[PDB]
Amino acid sequence: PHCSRNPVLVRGIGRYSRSAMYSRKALYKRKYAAPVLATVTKPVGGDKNGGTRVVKLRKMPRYYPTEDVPRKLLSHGRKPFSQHVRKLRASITPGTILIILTGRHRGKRVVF
RNA sequence: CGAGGGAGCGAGACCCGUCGCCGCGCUCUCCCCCCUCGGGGGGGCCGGGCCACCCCUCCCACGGCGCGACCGCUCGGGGCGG
Repeated sequence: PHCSRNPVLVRGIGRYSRSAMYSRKALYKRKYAAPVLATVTKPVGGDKNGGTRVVKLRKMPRYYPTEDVPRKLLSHGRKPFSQHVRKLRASITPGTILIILTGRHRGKRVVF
């Protein structure tokens, strides 16, 4: 698992080229010339009398609602809050004295 | 300031992915170096010739200078008729 072979000048633009990546990644010399009804799917279990029963994993629902909503289109761009990139103001640096305005400690001075 | 649309209503096997695009990151090749919360970063693997970086010669385009040939206007000398 190598790192990125080319740096980034700006967000979304490669540094050298596509061909310089062909040379840098060494795509040359990296050529890889590479030219039911009988069996149950996934049951597990047995039984004592009569043989071994076949269980069903994730059985069909016992109840169906009268109507349901259709699926969405995934929005193509959404990430969870944990995956978000954290921002920070330049003036906020460790050791800086801060003024808290909204909390019950209103107008108080605090070390960051 | 706004988000306004919703390409799964199957039985033994998903109640989901994603199309085109710039690409990139890695691996089915090999390594090395740096910083250590294994990750990140960096150097890469190799020959080639076009655009073209430093010296040369061709064809064309443009402008200027000089030379030669042809068409034109006009200033004279000579002869003819007037």
